[PDB]
Amino acid sequence: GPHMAIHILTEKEDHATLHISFNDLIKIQLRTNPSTGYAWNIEYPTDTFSLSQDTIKAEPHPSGMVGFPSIREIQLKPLKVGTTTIKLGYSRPWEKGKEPLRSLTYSVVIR
Ligand SMILES: [Cl-]
Repeated sequence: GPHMAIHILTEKEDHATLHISFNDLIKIQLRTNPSTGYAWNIEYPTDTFSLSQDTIKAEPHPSGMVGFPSIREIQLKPLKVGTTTIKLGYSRPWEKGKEPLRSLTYSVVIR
């Protein structure tokens, strides 16, 4: 085993189950388009993970348009061992009566 591992999750890993170690990190890396008012919202057990870093960054290419899309990166560090579900929804904050355009679900076992 390593000192620690960083596990990268993207849209493509929807419904994945990840087994990680106590001292590992999860990095969720998603594309996003802030110019539209949409953003990813994350739901996770706050007793089990700490938000180590949350970033939105403008992406270089394809230019294309040079600045679109953007990248959302959410890093989570285990606080406790256990089994968790992380859910993300891509939606508009103040929009009423609508479901997220896209939803992601990950199962994470911290052993
Ligand atoms: Cl976002």
